[PDB]
Amino acid sequence: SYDRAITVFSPDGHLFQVEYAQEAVKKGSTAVGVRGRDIVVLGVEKKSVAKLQDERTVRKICALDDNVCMAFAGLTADARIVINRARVECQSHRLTVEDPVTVEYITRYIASLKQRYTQSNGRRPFGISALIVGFDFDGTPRLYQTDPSGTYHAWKANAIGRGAKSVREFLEKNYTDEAIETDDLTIKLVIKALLEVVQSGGKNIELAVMRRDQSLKILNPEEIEKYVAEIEKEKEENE
Amino acid sequence: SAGFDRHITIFSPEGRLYQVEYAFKAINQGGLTSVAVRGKDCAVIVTQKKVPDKLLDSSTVTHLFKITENIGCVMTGMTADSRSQVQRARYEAANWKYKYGYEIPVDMLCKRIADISQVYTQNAEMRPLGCCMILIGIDEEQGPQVYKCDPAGYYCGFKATAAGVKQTESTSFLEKKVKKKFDWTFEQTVETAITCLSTVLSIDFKPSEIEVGVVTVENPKFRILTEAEIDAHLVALAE
Amino acid sequence: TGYDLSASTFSPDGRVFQVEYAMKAVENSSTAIGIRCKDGVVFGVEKLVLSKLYEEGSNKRLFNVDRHVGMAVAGLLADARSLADIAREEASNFRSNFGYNIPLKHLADRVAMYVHAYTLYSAVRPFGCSFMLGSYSVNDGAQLYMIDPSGVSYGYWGCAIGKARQAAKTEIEKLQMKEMTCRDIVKEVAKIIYIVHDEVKDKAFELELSWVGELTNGRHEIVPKDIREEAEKYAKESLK
Amino acid sequence: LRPGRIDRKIEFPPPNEEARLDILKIHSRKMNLTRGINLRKIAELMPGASGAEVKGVCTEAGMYALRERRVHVTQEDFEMAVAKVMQKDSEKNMSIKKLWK
Amino acid sequence: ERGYSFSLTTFSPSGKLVQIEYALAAVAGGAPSVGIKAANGVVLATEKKQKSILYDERSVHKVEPITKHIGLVYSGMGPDYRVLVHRARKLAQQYYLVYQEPIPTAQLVQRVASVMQEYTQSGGVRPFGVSLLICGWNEGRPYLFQSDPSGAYFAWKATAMGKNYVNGKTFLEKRYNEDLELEDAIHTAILTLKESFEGQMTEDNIEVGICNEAGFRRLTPTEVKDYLAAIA
Amino acid sequence: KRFKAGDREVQRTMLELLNQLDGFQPNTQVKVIAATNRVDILDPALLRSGRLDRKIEFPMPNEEARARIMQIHSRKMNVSPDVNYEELARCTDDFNGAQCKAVCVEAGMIALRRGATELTHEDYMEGILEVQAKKKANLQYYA
Amino acid sequence: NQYDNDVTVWSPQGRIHQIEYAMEAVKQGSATVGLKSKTHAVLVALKRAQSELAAHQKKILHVDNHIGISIAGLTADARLLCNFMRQECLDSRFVFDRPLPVSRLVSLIGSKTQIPTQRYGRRPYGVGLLIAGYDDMGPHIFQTCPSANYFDCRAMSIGARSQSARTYLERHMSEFMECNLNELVKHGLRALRETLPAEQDLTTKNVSIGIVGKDLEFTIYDDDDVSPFLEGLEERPQ
Amino acid sequence: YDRGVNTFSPEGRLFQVEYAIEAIKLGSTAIGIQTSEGVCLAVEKRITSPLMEPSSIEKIVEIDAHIGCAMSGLIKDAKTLIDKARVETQNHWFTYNETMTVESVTQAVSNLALQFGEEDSRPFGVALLFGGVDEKGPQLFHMDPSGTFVQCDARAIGSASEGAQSSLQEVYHKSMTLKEAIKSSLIILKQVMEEKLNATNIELATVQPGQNFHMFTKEELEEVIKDI
Amino acid sequence: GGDNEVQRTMLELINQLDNIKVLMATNRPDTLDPALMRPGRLDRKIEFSLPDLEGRTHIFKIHARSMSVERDIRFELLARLCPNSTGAEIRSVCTEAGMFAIRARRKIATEKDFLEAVNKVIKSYAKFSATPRYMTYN
Amino acid sequence: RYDSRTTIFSPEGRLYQVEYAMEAIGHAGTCLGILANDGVLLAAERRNIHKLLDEVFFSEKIYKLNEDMACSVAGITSDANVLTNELRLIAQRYLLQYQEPIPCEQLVTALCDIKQAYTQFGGKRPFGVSLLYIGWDKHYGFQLYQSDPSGNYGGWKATCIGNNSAAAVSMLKQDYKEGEMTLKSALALAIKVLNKTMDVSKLSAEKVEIATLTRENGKTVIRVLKQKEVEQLIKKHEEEEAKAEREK
Repeated sequence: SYDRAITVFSPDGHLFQVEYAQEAVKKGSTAVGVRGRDIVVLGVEKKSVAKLQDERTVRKICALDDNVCMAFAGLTADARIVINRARVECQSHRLTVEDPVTVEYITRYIASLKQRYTQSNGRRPFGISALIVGFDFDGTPRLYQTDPSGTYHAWKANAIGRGAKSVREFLEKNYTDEAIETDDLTIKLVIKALLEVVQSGGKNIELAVMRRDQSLKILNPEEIEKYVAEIEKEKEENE
Repeated sequence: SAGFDRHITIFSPEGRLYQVEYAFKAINQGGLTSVAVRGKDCAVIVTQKKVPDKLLDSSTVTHLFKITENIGCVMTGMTADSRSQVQRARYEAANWKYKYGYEIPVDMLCKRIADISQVYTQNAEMRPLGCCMILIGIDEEQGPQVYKCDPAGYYCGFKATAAGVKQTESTSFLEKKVKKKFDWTFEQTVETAITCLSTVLSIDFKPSEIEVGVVTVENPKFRILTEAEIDAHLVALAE
Repeated sequence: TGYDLSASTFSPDGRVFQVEYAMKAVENSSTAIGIRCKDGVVFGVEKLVLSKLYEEGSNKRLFNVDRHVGMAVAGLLADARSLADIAREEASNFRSNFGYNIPLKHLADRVAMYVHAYTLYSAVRPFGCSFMLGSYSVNDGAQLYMIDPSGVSYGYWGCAIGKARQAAKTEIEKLQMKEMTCRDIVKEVAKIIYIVHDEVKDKAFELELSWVGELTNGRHEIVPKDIREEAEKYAKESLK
Repeated sequence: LRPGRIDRKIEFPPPNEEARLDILKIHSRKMNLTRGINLRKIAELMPGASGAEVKGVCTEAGMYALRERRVHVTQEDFEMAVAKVMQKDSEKNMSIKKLWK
Repeated sequence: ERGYSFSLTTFSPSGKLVQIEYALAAVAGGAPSVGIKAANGVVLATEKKQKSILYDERSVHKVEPITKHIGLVYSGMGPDYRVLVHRARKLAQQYYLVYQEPIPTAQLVQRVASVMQEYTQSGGVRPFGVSLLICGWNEGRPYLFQSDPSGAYFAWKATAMGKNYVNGKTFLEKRYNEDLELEDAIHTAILTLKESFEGQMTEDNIEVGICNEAGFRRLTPTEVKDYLAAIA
Repeated sequence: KRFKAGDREVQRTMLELLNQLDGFQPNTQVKVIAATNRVDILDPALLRSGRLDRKIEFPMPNEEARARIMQIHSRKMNVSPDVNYEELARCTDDFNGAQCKAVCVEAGMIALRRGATELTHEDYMEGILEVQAKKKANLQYYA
Repeated sequence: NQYDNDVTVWSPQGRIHQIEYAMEAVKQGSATVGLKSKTHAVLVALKRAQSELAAHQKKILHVDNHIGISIAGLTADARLLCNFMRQECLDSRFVFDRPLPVSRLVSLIGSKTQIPTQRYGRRPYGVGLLIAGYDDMGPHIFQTCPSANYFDCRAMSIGARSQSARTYLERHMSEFMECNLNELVKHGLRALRETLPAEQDLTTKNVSIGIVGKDLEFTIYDDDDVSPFLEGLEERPQ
Repeated sequence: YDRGVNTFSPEGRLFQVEYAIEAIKLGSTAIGIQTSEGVCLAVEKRITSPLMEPSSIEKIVEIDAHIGCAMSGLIKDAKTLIDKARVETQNHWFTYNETMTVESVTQAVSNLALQFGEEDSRPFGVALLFGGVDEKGPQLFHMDPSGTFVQCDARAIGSASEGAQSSLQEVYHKSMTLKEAIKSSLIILKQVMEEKLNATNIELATVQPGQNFHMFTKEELEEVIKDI
Repeated sequence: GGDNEVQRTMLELINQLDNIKVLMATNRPDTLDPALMRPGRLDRKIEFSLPDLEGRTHIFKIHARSMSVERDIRFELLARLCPNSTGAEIRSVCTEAGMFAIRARRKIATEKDFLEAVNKVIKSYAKFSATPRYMTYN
Repeated sequence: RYDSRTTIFSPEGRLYQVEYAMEAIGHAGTCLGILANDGVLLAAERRNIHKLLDEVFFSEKIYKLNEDMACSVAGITSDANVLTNELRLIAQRYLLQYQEPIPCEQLVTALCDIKQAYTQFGGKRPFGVSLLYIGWDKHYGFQLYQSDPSGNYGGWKATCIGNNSAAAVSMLKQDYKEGEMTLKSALALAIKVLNKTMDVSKLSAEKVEIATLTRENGKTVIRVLKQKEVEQLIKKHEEEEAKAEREK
């Protein structure tokens, strides 16, 4: 009976509502974030179009600022509202301090945006576990993952959404300095990583790559198909 | 028939606001009854003053209050709430005169008093006032007037009304009276109120057992008949 | 049950239970009495010293609302002190707003309305202290008012608040308070109080008195120590 | 409802027009139908008619005759009976009915 | 829906905001009012029957004006009517001071209804349990709108709230010809009430207002008596 | 109360007792007294006119009563002459008298484990925690 | 029963169960003995230590140069009340440029404490205070239980296992008036050493003494500072 | 009686701060030893996965140049207090141009703690060990969600506090050196630790009076451990 | 019904109770008659709480005194991994520990087995409280 | 059960109230917008069509937000007014601030945040109103947007909400036309879909409501076809229907 409020501790010091909140993130599409030497790739799976609705109004990977993109999981209604606030925060800090936002700060603000909602009753937590990736660090690539709890974490590679356990296990054993050593090699890893898509369609994988002092680049469904093909060609070494 | 009740803002399934309903049943907890009879040019209010102690300062045990130089009111119900309703009224009239340049007609003073009671029935902030008010005043262009504002905010124009434990017979007695149309002389009206209160209770009405208020068109001022006069009136009723 | 948890809920029979409970917690207080002499009002309160370690005259229940008014809280003390502070802020705002001492009746009415103001909201509970006000004025005689928790306030020639309310009027009802000057009333208020307070229960006790009238010249200050001594002696001699 | 205990879970939907017509013909086989009694038009008058209600039209169409001491049931004996058996309750309140646009 | 009946800000499992419905019960159990839009104007009627002769029938009037060209008739908790009218006259007024033209009856109901909807969005405020019939003659075409406690405003031609409303509507659809005139309309309106008012239609028992080309006006006891005498 | 079940034997026992109680009139030296801890399950017949009608009400003791009650069950023990039984009552609420004895008996025991003769005030207080099964731990956030 | 979750509900027997419970907070903390003589106000606190190698909890706080208090109850609340007094005295010193008398401070502490007992939204201050200060009307020892009631005490003993400390003081109250500085404190330490379990005896680490006198401000004697008062203390019979 | 910080149990307890206090037990062990030379400070990192950067997990954080922080419990709550800790000490310097004492800061953070139900929320689910050197000397301060702030010669927070504290009581005495305190603390942490102690599993941090710089240990944690 | 048959058997036991000492065990005391729990029949009520840490390391050693464990096992460590665990679930941790040592043919039940044991006996059924929802505690 | 407040998370992570709300759309009237080049249409159903009900607005289900934006509604009446009120005020603010029409999608996001914001702060009931948007902009031309009570929106080429949404949506798929979506084909399908989705047959003209949006000489006329043209529209579909029976 200690789960019908947000600021009521359970007998064992648990914030059960926050624990339930991370249940939404496990029910979104798999979003994997791997940070490379010069291109921090982050992908989205389970694109799952409806065959009669345009996919532009579906975008799940959004660039919070010119140097930081943000791919989320969780419930969409809250994801749009968090991104809008973060986008406004990236510009507002820029005006207050000339230097543009870094990836870690925006994550700290996003985690600061979520946390203030889980702290008090009469307000529901954002149920999104967002992967914050961006080169704006001005030299060092950096990808973070938030948590509807309010804790931001830094991973050299991640997996959020429905299948984090499967993707994450398959990602640790295949991520090495050799793998990240090449840009096209770096993207080949995520495409391989998200290749464990619920149905492994190979056609519902969307990877977006951002490069040092570059601009975001939503891979077109011709370069991805080539990369999906190329990765398939590389995987063709099994026989 | 308790209903959802426990909250004044939650309708019963039938469309009956039980909490407001219970207000009236609190009205007769005062254990007393007041009757107002409108004559040809006068209105007389008679109340029950049952002082249950030889120590009580009889001067301040009155149920009759003077809202304004031309309007007099009697409370039937909880003394504490009736006092607040009296005090709220006085401001409402004084704001009426100060705001429009003339004394507030007895018509509205029950309306504004009723309107105040009505919002306490919607916004679950104030527990409703458990007392009915009767406003008597010599109104220009409309002769003497009587009004009775209930806990739920319903006010009506009464040729004669009575609120208290014995309301059903008091009104039935009056209902028997008003119908055999007669010249309601000031003596007739004052007598009518005394008989109504007497018959229902079955009491002799010793001089001090009641507090009769009187307002007449000739002298449009609220007066409380001094104990000598009620005895004179009472003896007149006997013969 | 169900209707007895919130002060703003009316029982189907039509009453605010919360107020009733508080008025029935005042029954669990020390007896307090008030008698208005022909030119004043007298307050005599039994104070039960709950243990030998509270210094004499502590947590006193006889308060001075204003220069001329008097309070004799009977009931939960902590609630009383709160009611005292509100009264003084009501008086102080009076004298500064109308240039003269707030008449006892109006001080009781405003103080009564405040008390009734707390029996209307669920966010607050009704006051648990019912108090008697006393004052004397050459322009207004002597006035004594009992403000019970519910908000009702009408004056009493002599009243008692506490465990022994019925026992306290009965022996107060046998006095002609209309005439005797509270010079002689203090000897009577003190004599009354000792009749109440059966010794076998409640063990030890102490008695505090105060008066308002000509004798005080319009103030409420405590009866001079000398007067009390004989008064207590005078009441003590009435053991038979 | 787990296979192994209830293997097939057969659904019985309200009959269609070619099903209401068939029902109206299996329960009016013993009836003394006149000529020109279009059992299909009666069926077309009965959208979503349960299937036991269809027999109610046949018992009622026959009940409209026993009150007249006949043995033959005409078309108007039916259409006047497809309104009795296949009756409906409306919300009888515009206040509630526009709650939802 | 069994436990979700109380709170007005918690959807029932079937998507039913029950509390609004129960408020509509309070309307469906109130004084019968009838409205008919005759091609010459709008006629409204309601039964002002008191509980005893002790009442002064002329004290409280149900058929009321808002501006010179709009009036209201209610079937539900009275006192909740008054709070509605005042926010109606103020709203009708607040339109005049800003635009200087009499508020179109469509807008008034759009904002007299939007007043209702305000109280049905938070816990701690009961819904306005009084359905309203609003008559007006604006832009040369009679108008008859019904705003409900639920916040939905209709465009009724002729309806009747309150006790025995189902029967009243059936009498209409029967004796309502879209091509009447205000004179005939008043007779029909009175008759629709006559199907439920349990008693003789005394001139201090039925209160009728006519929303014609010139403006709305609560019929004086006599004229109704002229009307009631004719019908009877 | 009442209830062919197998309780038609106790039902005969009650009606028999019901029978005799009304059988003999007052004025006799056969005054009867019966004790029950649950009077909401007794037959109304058992308490109507000539049966146990003047019903005696036994309350859960008040605070002063508890201070006394805790004394009577402590006389036969060597309780220390400084044991503010009154203070004990304040800490001992919602206590049925029997539980008010449990503190006394527990108080003596608690002294035993400590190897004392006279029951100190503390021993009594520890009983007021062990009579209700509570285990007093010095929680840290108080200081 | 069901009436014992909020201070804003009156129990059938006429009690506000929440305040009764808050009252229970006082007994949780380590007992403090408070006793004033004709010439000084000395209050002794039995400090507790969380662990073997942890410093022992501070029980005697500093309210002003003429008003000091002992806390027996919640740590957070005692701090909140201590902050209020200091701010209250600081304004009192700043406004009237006079030492605010203990009676006036204690009255204000009660008024701030009584609001929580009547308006939902806060919990009763679970801090029982022995207000010790020296004003112009002689030394004083006030105590404010969480029920917002303060009694003018000759000597009082609140805190864990306190009833022993009270029983010693009531037995030796009459002699308290004509006390020298050291005799009064040696009584009080004798009071606290009554509360201690038989095994425990008053050590330099677990007893803190706060004395305020005629020409003396509130000095908080701890660790070695306690020894000068501790030294000469009589051994407990055993 | 355990559904708000506002409800008092019949025994007198706030059954919400306790559950917050229980929330620490689900944390990670952290040990604190205060030595005349300085104060040692260690914590079990408990890396969630090799991918996660060890520097993202902040279990020892620097309040300022002179007082580090050891945490255990809800990360968000501790951060909300830490940032409440970095700011005030800087403020204490700004408004007073001096270094705030450890006892002075731990007063500041706890002042935020005594507000879960003392405003006009929930007891912060973290307790903090504050290590630093001040005018009076070296000094370690520990506080819990309940708001009590107290000083410990050697304290351990988080899970296994009971075992760690008892194993600390035996091995600690007033006369340690910084070198000997660190070794005993690591032996205690390694003893009570679930994984084999090494350079990436735990992180040390020391604050000497004369060496107020280097509020961390970077790659020489290996050297300290290898000599265990 | 026959239930009152059982009840009259208790009332024949309540009368009986009130050199003979009586014990009673009840994992659910709240279902016992208030009369039978009064301090006139059951004068003493011992509460068997969940062990504290210093006892769980003792409950462990009691059940492991016959196990073929490796000399070194940090039972103190295994006591803090079984928080709020009863005196029996500590036993199954010792019984499962070997079963892990029997599944894989090691005749010495090493420490690594126990942590694998405490994951299956205690943690495996304790709560959800998982990584994704446990990266909030550090 | 965890359906007491709109801000309580179910153990599986589902905001039940939002499921209860959006599911509530089922009781509402049916609105559909078909695929169409050089246009897009909305077709609503007048659920309550009683006789005594004077028709004064003629557009009970289709609202015009901006000079080139129209949105229907399917849900609570009260909430529908407040959202349509907030929608227009949002659109006109954009015109005032940028002196440029609000480019469709930013209108939906503005409203969707308002609707979503209710699904976050407690004490406000989740807006139980989905509403189709059609319109044109200089950015992507004709567009269709499907708002949900849970705030989530989405571009669409042909969709139906409310009563029998399943039947309409599938059929709009079954004969779904891409590229070849001329307005005339859209009208025929739109009435064609309502024929079976609307239980009452014959799609009586007054019982249907079509509003079309076209880009004419850069004016963007938003049309609400009058009964006369619907009659011929219903007749146009009616004539086409008979020719299909020739198979037998």
